[PDB]
Amino acid sequence: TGYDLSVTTFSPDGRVFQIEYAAKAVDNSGTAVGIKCKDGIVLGVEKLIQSKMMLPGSNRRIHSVHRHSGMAVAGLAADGRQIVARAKSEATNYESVYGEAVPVKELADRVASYVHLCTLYWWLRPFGCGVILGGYDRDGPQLYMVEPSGISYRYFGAAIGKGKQAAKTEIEKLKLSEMTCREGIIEVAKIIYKVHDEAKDKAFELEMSWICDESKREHQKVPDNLLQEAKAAATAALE
Amino acid sequence: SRRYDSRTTIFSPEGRLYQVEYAMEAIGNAGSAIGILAKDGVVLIGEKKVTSKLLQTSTSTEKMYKIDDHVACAVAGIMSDANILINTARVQAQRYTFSYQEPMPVEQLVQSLCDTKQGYTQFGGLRPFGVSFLFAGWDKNYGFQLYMSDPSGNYGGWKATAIGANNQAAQSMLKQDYKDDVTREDAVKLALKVLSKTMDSTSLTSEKLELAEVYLLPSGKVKYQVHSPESLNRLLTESGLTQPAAETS
Amino acid sequence: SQYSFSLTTFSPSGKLVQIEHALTAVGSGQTSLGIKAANGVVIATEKKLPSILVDEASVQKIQLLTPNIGVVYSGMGPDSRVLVRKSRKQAEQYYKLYKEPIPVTQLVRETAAVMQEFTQSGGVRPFGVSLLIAGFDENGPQLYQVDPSGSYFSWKASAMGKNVSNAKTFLEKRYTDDMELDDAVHTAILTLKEGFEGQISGKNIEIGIIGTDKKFRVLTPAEIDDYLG
Amino acid sequence: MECVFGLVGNGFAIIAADTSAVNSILVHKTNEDKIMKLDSHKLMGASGEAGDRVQFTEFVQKNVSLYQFRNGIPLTTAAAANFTRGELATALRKNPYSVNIILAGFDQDTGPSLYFIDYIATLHKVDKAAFGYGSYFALAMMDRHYRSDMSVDEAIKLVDECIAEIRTRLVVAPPNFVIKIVDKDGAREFAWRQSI
Amino acid sequence: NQYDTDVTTWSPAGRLFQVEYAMEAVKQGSAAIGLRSKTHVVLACVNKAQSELSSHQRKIFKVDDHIGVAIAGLTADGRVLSRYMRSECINYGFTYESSLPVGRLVVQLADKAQVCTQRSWKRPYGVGLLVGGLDESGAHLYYNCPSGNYFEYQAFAIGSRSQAAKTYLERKFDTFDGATRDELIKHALFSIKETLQGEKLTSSVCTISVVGVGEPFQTLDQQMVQDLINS
Amino acid sequence: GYDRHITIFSPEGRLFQVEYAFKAVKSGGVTSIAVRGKDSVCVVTQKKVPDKLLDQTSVSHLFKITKFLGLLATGMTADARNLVQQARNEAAEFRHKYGYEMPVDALARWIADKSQVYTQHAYMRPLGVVAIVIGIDEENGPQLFKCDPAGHFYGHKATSAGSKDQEAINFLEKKMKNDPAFSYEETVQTAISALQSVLQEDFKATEIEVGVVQVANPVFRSLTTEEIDEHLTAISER
Amino acid sequence: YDRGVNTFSPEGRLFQVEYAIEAIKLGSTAIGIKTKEGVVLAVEKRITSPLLEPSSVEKIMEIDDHIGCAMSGLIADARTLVEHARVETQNHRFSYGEPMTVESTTQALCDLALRFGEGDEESMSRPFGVSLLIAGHDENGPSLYYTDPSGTFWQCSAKAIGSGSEGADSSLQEQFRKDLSFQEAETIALSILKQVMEEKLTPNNVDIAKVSPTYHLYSPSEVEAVIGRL
Amino acid sequence: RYDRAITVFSPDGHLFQVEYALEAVRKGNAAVGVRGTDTVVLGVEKKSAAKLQDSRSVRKIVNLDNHIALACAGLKADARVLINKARIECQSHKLTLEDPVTVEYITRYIAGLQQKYTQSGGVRPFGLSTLIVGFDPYTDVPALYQTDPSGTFSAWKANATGRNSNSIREFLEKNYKETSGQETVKLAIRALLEVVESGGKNLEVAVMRKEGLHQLEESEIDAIVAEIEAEKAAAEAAKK
Repeated sequence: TGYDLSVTTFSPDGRVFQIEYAAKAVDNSGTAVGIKCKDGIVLGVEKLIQSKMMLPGSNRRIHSVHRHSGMAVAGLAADGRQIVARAKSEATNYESVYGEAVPVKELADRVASYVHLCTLYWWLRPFGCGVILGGYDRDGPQLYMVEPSGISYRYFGAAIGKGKQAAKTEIEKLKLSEMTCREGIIEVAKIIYKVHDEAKDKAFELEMSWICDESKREHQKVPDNLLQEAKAAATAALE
Repeated sequence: SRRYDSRTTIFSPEGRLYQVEYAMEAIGNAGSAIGILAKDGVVLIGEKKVTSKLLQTSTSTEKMYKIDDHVACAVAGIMSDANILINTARVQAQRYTFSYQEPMPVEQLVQSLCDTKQGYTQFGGLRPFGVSFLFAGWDKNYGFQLYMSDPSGNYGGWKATAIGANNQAAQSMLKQDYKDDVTREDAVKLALKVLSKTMDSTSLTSEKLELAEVYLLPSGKVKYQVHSPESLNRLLTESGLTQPAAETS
Repeated sequence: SQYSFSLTTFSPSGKLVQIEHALTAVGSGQTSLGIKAANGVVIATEKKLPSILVDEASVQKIQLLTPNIGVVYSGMGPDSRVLVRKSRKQAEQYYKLYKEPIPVTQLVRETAAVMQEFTQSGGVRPFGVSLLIAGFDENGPQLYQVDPSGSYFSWKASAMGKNVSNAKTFLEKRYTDDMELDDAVHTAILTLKEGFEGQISGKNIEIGIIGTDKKFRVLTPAEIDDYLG
Repeated sequence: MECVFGLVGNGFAIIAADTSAVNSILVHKTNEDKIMKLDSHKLMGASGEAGDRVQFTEFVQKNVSLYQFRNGIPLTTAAAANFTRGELATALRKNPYSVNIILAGFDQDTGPSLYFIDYIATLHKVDKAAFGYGSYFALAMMDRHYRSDMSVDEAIKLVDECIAEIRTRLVVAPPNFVIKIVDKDGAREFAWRQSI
Repeated sequence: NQYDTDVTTWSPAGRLFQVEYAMEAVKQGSAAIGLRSKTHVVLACVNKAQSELSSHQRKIFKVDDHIGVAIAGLTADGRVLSRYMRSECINYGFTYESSLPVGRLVVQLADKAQVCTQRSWKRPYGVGLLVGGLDESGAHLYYNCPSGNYFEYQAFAIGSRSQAAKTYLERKFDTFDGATRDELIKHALFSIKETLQGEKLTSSVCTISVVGVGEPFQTLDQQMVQDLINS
Repeated sequence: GYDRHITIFSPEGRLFQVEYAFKAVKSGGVTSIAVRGKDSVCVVTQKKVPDKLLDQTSVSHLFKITKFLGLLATGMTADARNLVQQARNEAAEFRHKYGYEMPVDALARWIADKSQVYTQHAYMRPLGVVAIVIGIDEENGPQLFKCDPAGHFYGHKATSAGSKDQEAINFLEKKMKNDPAFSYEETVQTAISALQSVLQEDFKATEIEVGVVQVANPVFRSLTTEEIDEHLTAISER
Repeated sequence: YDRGVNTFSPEGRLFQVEYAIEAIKLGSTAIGIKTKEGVVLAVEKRITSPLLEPSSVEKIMEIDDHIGCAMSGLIADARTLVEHARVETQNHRFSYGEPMTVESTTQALCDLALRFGEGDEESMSRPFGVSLLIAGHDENGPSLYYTDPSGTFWQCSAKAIGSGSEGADSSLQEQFRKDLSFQEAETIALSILKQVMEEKLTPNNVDIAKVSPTYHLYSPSEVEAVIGRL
Repeated sequence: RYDRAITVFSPDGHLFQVEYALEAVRKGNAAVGVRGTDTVVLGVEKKSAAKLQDSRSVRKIVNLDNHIALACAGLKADARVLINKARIECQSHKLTLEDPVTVEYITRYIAGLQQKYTQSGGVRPFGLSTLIVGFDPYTDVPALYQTDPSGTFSAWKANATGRNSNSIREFLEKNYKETSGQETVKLAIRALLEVVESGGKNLEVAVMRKEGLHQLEESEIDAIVAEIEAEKAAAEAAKK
C-alpha cells in the first residue's frame, strides 16, 4: 500500500518488505544443500537445465572462496557471483594483513556483514541470493549459511531454495557425526534426487563439491567417479 | 528517492517558479518595514513582529543590521535565513574592501547578495531564502542609495519603498506623500506617519518599533545609528502631536 | 548520494510546514522554563522518569557549555545532545582563536545557524528541540531561546514544552524587574509545581543558576530540596 | 634589462620607459612599447620578465575593464593600484610573477597620482619612482631637480635629462625611450625619444 | 504495476521487472545464431535493412584473434560492451602476452552487466551478447543476458524469430560436438533458413563468422557463403 | 504523505519510522532483562533453536565489546551484528586515541548518538535493535545502560527489552521497590526469576543465556550452563 | 509519472529515446542522396518571417574538409554533436595526420548519443533530440550515413529526415536510380523538398550542399540556377 | 551535486521546461532592435519610472563591451548571470586572441550556454531571450542577433521580444525599411509605441554607432515621441 517500495522503509509492522521479496527470489531458485560430516563438509546443488542445449557443466553454482573453503549459491546467480567475489576479496585481504588463512568463521562473518550492508543503502538493490560456506579450518569443518537479510549461523546441515523443507527433513534423519565425506556424497546425492520433482520442473544436473581430507582440506569438486556412482545409487534409491 | 523530491527549481506551466512566489508570500506574512531616501540621509523603520511583554528589548535591534560602516539593511521574512544572508553580505563587503581597499559601493553589495539568492533559485534543488532586504548606504559613486531585494534574487533602487506585512498600503501612501528634497526630519516624520497609519494600532509603542538612519556627519563620515528607545519615545510623541497638527483642517 | 532536495519546501501559503511539525514536536516535550533575575539567570525543567528503576543521576537535562553558559532543551532528547556537542565545539574554537570565553550572544547565534542549516539542507529533518541558553557575561545576565526554525530571541522569562501557555502566563503575571536570583529560583520552582502532576522532589526536576560573575552550576538534589523546602 | 620611471607634476604624471626588447645580446626590437593604458586615465609601466610582464599586465587590464562595464564607474587609480598589489601578492607565494609596476593616473577629485608596486607586492604612493639599473640615475637626477609644481615643459625636460644620463652612464643603456603623460584629458603618449 | 519504475525495487513475487524489460529488449533484435563444436564456434546473424535503399545494421564483431561477439538488442549498448571486451582482451594480452580465455572474459562481462542492475541511477544494458571464442579447453559459446547472468550452450539463438532456429538446433545439436567446420557452417545456414519466412536463403541476408582452434576470427565473405548456399 | 515512510516529522510531531523500528524490536519473540547489583551486573535473555541442524553455539545475543565491556543486543540479528561491529570499532579507537579503557557510559552515549543519526537523516532506516550495555566502571562501580532506536539513552538500575517489556518491568520493580542492594547470586537469580515470571514457563538452562560482570572480576563473562543450572536449582528451593 | 530518464518500457524500449525520436518528426525535412560523383544534401530552412536573415539560419554544418552534416530536430542539440565531431576529427588528424573515415565520425557522433543519465556519472541528463545526415567522401568513395537519438546509425543510399520522412523516403525509393549523375541527384532532392515544403521553393528558403571531393554550401545565385533547371 | 533531469522529453517530443522558459519570456518587458545601415538601435518597454523608483544606477540596455550591447527579456534575475558571463567571455577572448569578439561569436557563446543549461542535469533553463548588437571589428557593418531559451540563435534585420512580441513583429514586418541616422531610432520608437502607447516616460532606448553605445536622454525620446505623435495624426487626417 505504498510502504513496500524501498529498503530504508519499515512497514508499520516493523518489518522491511524489500528484504522479504529478495528472500522470495531465493525461494524460487533451486535447492542447495550443505552437510557437515565427521571428516569434512559436502556441498551439493540441484542445478536446473533451462534448455537441453546447455553444456553439462554450464553456470556452475559451487564456487571456491579461498584455498580451504568454498560456497554454494542459491537465488539470483548474478548476485551469487558478486558475493563470491566479495568472499574471495575478504579471504585474500585478511591473508595479506595478518599472514594467516582466514578462519572460516571470520570469513562468513565478513561476508554476512557485506550482505547486510548492501541493504542499508537506499540506492542498492538487496542481494537476492543465499550462500553456504564450508571451509575446513584449523578449528575443523564448519558450515555456515548466509541469508539475503544478512543473518548467518553455523549449521551441521543446511538447505535453501525450492527444496528447503524436504532437504532439512531428510538431513535430520542422518547421523552426521558418524558419516565420512564419502558417505556424505551418497547422502547428499540421494537427498537432492529425492527432493527433485520431474513432474514439475525440467531435468537437472547434480553439482557437488567436497571440502574434506581427501581433498586435502582444499575445496574441490567431487571426483567424477564417486559422483557418478553416487548418482546411480541415488537414482536406485527412489524405489 | 526521486518520489521524495519536490523539484524546487523548475518552471510551472505558467512560466513562473512556484517556490519563489511562496517565498514572497512568506515575506508578506512578516513584519513591515519601510525606507525613505531623504536629501540628507536615508531612513529605515521596522516593525518588531514578536511583541510579547517578556521580550527583553535591551538588544539593540531585531530586524535592522549593520553590514558595513556605510551600508545597513532592514530585514523582512524568515529571520533565520536573514542572519545567514547578512553574514554573507558583510563578508562580501569586507572581501571588496580587502581586494580594492575602499568601501564597497552599495549597488554592488546588493547585486552580490542577489546573485547569492538567484543561485538557490536556479540550481541545486534547495529551497530559496525566504527573505527580502532594504539596503541603505552611501557611496562616492552615487551618494545615498536605497535598494529593495526580492527573494527571487531581484533588486531595484527606490526613493521610498516598503516590505513585509501590509506592504501595499504603505507603498500607496508613500506614492501620495513622498517628495524630493525631503530632509532628515521630514523623512523621519513621514516614515513614522505612514507606518502608524499602516499599523493596526495608533500611538505606537517604542518597544514595538525600530528606526535607523544612515546620514552623513558634517565631516564626510557616513554615520549609521539606530535610535534608542527614549529617542523613539520623543519622535513618537512629536509625531502623535503633529499628525493632529495637520488633520485639524 | 544526491540527497540534495530540500524536504522542507514552501507551502502554497508561504509557511515552512516541516518546521511547524518540529515546533509541535517540541510542543509535546516535557516542560522547561527560564527567568533572568536582575543579577543572575535561572533555568529549570521537569525530569520525571517513567520508572524508579531508571537511575535519574545517570543523565542531566541542564548542561553547561562554557563555565558562563548552560542550556535546557525541550522536545526530543537525542537532538539536544547533538546541539550541545556542536555548541561546545564552537565555544572551544572561539576560545582557541581568542583566549576569551565566547559571549553568550555569539554562542546563541552560532547554535542558531546550526539549527538553520538543517532547515535548508537536503536529506535531513529540523531538530525537534528548542533551547533556553542561560549565561552571564561582561554585559549582564542573559537568557536566549532557540527554536527549530533557527531563530533566537532574548527573553526576560520564558518556557516551552508541555504546559507552555500556563507557565507562560504564570511567569508574565508573576515576573518583575529587580527580581533577585533566589526570588527567581523560587518563582521557577513554583511555576514547575503549577503544572507538575504529582509532587516535586529534588529527584524530579533539574535547576541551574548563574550567580553574579560566577559560574553556571546545576543544583544538586541535596540543595534544590533546601530551596523548595 | 628594462628601465622605467615616473614623475608627478602639478596636474600630470609622466611615465617613461625604454623600448628595447631583447633575448640575450640581440635587440630583436627597439620599438617595444611597455607603458600600457589601463583606462582613459591610467598608465602602467612594467619591468620584469617579458612574458610575465605581458601576461600580468593583460590580466590586470582585463579586471579593470570588467569592473568598468559592470558598474558604469571606472576604478579610481588608488583602487587599481591596490587591486594590482593584491593580485601580485597572492601570486607571490604560489606562482610568482617577476614584474615591477609603476601605475600613474588622474582622477578629477584627487589629481595625478603615481604608485610604486614592487615584484614583492610592496605598494606605495610615491612622488617619483624608477625601476631597473637606470633607477639610480633617474632617482638622483629627479631628486636634484624635482619640484612639486612642475610645468609639463619642466617635467619633460627632466625626463629628457634622465634619459640622457641613463644612456651615458649605463652599460646596458637602451637607445629608445617612450614618454607617456596622464592629465585631466587622459592617459596619452607624449613623445617618442628616438636615439638611433 | 508500481514495482516497475526503478531497477532496485524487488517485486513481491521475487521478480525484478526492469531487468525483465531489458531482457525483452533482446527479443526485438534480429536472429543471432551460434553453434559450437569441440574446436569451432560459428556465429551467424540475420541482416534486416530498414528499407530498399537504406542498408542493414552490422551485428557480428571481432573481439580479438580468438573471440567473437554477436549482439542482439539495442546497438548503442552493444557498441560499449564490444569496446569493453576488446579493451579487456588487449589489456590481458599486454600484461601476460597471452590470449584471454573465453570464460573469464565472459564472467567479467556478466559482472559488468550485473553491476548496472543494482544501482538506482543506472539501468540494465538491454543488449544480449552471444560470445563465442577459444580457451585452452577448445571452443566455447556463451550468452550474456542483460540480467547479469551467463550460460554456456553447444548451440543457441536469440532475437526476433529466433525460436525456429533454436528448434532446428535442438534437433541437430547432438551432432555439433564432433562436427567439422563445413558441417557447422551448413548447420548455421540451415538454422537461419528456418528463420526466414518462406524466403529462399541467400548470402545477402546473413553473415557468418567462424573461429577455430587453428583459425583466428573471420567473417565469411559475401560470395563464398553464396556459393555454399548454392548446394 | 511520505512521513509514514521516512524519518521526517509527522503532522503531530512523531517520527513514525522510529516507532516502527521499536515494533521491529518487539517483534522476534525474544525478551531480555538486566539487573544491576551492589557488586555485579547481570544481563539475561532467551535463545531458541528450532532445528537439530543449527549449531547452538553460533546463536547468541551476548557480545564482548571489550574484555571489560559487554552488550546484550535485542532486535534484528543482522542489525545487532552491524551495531556490534561499530561499537567494537569505537571501543578500540577510544582506547587507542585516549590511552585508557572506554567507560560504559561513554559506550552507551556513543551508541545513542550514532542511532540518533539514522533518526535525522531521511534515507537511513533506524537500526531495529535495542542494546543493553553492562560494565563495571573503574570508579563509578557497576553500570547498566539502555539505548533505543530513537536515541534516548538513559541509565537504568534494572530494565527489559523485547516482546515482553512491560511484564518484565512490572515484575522487576515489584521485586525492587525496596531499592535493595543485591548480592551477586541474588542479582543473577532475580534476573532469571523475572524472565521466568514473564515467560510463564520453566526452561532447561539451555534455552537461556546469561552474561555477568563482577567487581572482583570485571571481565564481561558468559555463565557456564552448569552455573545457570545451579542458579535454577537455587531458585527452585526457596 | 516520475519515470526515470533511463527507464525501460515494458516492451524493452527506453522511454526518453522514443520521446526524442518523436522530436525529429517536428524538425525540418532534410534529404540527401549518394552517387558516384559525390553526395548531395538539402534542408528546408523554415524562414518564419521576412525580417529573419536567411543566411544566418544554418542547418548544414561542416564537420571536416570531407564530412558534411544535415541537422534536423532540435538544431540547438545538433550544434553540440557537430562540435564534438569536429574536435574528434581534428584529434584523429593530430594523432595520425590523416582524415578520419566517415563511418568512424558517424560512430563518433553516435557514441555520444546515449551517454545521458543521472547520478554524476555523466553531465548530460537527456538525449539529443537530433537526427543527422553525415555526407562525406573518403577512401571508400562517397558515403552517406544517418543517426537518431537512439545512438544508432546506418549507411544509406538516400534518406530524408525530419517531418517529411515518410513521403520523401517513398518518393526516393520510387526514384533513386543508382546511375544518377550529380546533376540529376540534386534536382531529385530539390524536387522532393519542393513538394514537402509548404512555402514556394526560393533561393533563400532552401539550403543545398555538395560534398563531392570537398564540401560546398550552394550560394543563393547557385541555388536559383538549379531551381530553374528543376 | 544534485543531478536531476529537470528538462526532459514529453511523450510527444516536446521539452516542456524549455517551453515554460519561453512563456516566462513572454511575461518580460517588451524589447525591440532595429538594425540600420549605420546604427543599431535597441529599446525596452519600461525605463523604471513609476514615480518613485531610483533608477540612477542601472540601465536595461547593457554593455557587454564597448564593442557590444545587449537587451534582455524575461526574468531579470537570470539576465545578470548571463550578462556577467558574456562580459567575462568578451574579455577572455581579447586575452586569448587580440581581436575583440565578433557579434556572431558572442551571440553563439550565449546560445550554447543556454543550451547547456537546457540539457545539463540538475539545473533550470534560463528563462531569457536576449537581443544582441554590435559592430564587428574592422567591418563597420552593423549586426543584430537574438537567442531564445532553447539555445538557438539567428540574425535579424529587426526584431522584438517580451510581451506583445508578436504585435511589434508584425509592425516591423509592415513598417521596416532600410533606415539611417535618426530614421532607425524613429522606427524603433514607433515599434515600441505600438505596444507601449504611454510613450516617453516608459521607453529606454540606446543607439550603437561604430564608436560605441550611448543611451538617449529623456528630452530626446520625448522629442521623437512628439514628432511621431504629430506626424501620425497628420498622416491619418490626410488619408481619411
